[PDB]
Amino acid sequence: RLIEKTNQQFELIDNEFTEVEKQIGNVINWTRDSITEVWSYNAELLVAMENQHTID
Amino acid sequence: PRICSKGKRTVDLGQCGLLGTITGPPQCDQFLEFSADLIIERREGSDVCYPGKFVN
Amino acid sequence: SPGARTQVNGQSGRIDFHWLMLNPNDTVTFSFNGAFIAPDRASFLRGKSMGIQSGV
Amino acid sequence: EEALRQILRESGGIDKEAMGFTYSGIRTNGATSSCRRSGSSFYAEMKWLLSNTDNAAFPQMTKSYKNTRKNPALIVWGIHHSGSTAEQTKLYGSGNKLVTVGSSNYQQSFVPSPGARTQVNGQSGRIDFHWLMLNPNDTVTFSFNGAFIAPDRASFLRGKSMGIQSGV
Ligand SMILES: *[C@@H]1O[C@H](CO)[C@@H](O[C@@H]2O[C@H](CO)[C@@H](O)[C@H](O)[C@H]2NC(C)=O)[C@H](O)[C@H]1NC(C)=O
Ligand SMILES: *[C@@H]1O[C@H](CO)[C@@H](O)[C@H](O)[C@H]1NC(C)=O
Ligand SMILES: *[C@@H]1O[C@H](CO)[C@@H](O)[C@H](O)[C@H]1NC(C)=O
Repeated sequence: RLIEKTNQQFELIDNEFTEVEKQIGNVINWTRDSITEVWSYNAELLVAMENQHTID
Repeated sequence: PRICSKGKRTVDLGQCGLLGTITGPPQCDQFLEFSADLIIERREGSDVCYPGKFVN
Repeated sequence: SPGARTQVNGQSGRIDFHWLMLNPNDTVTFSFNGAFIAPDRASFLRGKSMGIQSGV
Repeated sequence: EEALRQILRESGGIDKEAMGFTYSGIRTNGATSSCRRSGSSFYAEMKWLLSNTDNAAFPQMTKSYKNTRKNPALIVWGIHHSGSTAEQTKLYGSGNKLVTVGSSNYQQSFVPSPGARTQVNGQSGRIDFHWLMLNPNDTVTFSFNGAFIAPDRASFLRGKSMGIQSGV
């Protein structure tokens, strides 16, 4: 169940070599930090759940 | 540490940019009518030969 | 806008490229009095793909 | 304004380096009643460029600044829109005015627009401020014919920080 990754295809939205406008760049950075905070919390919660469920 | 691409067409734009494929500098002569399923941009790629930029 | 700028690539004059995405049947008109860089050929998209940026 | 506000929120402070910019013939002091340090004054960090006398020709000048430090530079200039075309002929003289700003990755054209507006702070004329973030070694060029508010000093970022808005 867990090992399978996604099939959604993600594009580049930021040019690392040349900077994007600074307003939409800050919006993109804030959205990416919020998304990775959500995914980090989900990862920690999922690891704790499956470890506890394996022991039980 | 190297881009894996097996069975997908690959264009490596050394010294060329994506926006240069439309306008055609001397550095982008090979990729005027390019076709790929995976396009790679480099840091050394320059879009223009005469000084200038692309709006949007 | 004629005016003195900094020297990049030995040229003080500069150029701006603007783009539009014409519709499967739309007529574009270029009424110019000068300072125009006309396109030789149009550009048409081929399919789908992905674009990455790397230095490897 | 919002991108510059975000930059100044994580600026950590601003460091000022003297942009030399010597002017000949024309006045460079500027005077308005709305903006008062004491009596009549203008911005401390910007210089108003007028003609030597009223209804006189404004010479075309090109001024260039070079960046020498290892950090990006913040360059802020201004474009003055007169409250009337008669006021623009009084301040800068007759003829069309054009300001061209040049850089390696920045280029933009400004034309002042004389016209009547509403009265805010007792002045009908209005002023735009435009900004660029110069690169650790990029040369900015200010070729102007008039209606230009030149920066006295550049701005350099200091560190990191945060910016909050509150009323307590
Ligand atoms: C958004 O975040 C990225 C990092 O995720 C920032 O990119 C860095 O920018 C600094 C200069 O400010 C460079 O020294 C780094 O090399 C960049 N890192 C990467 C991975 O590109 C970007 O500047 C941020 N955007 C804004 C508007 O703050
Ligand atoms: C469609 O293309 C034709 C010729 O290629 C042109 O004459 C016609 O005006 C175009 N139609 C529109 C709606 O732009
Ligand atoms: C870059 O910095 C050097 C420092 O010596 C300076 O002379 C130069 O004018 C600056 N401007 C350029 C060329 O971008």
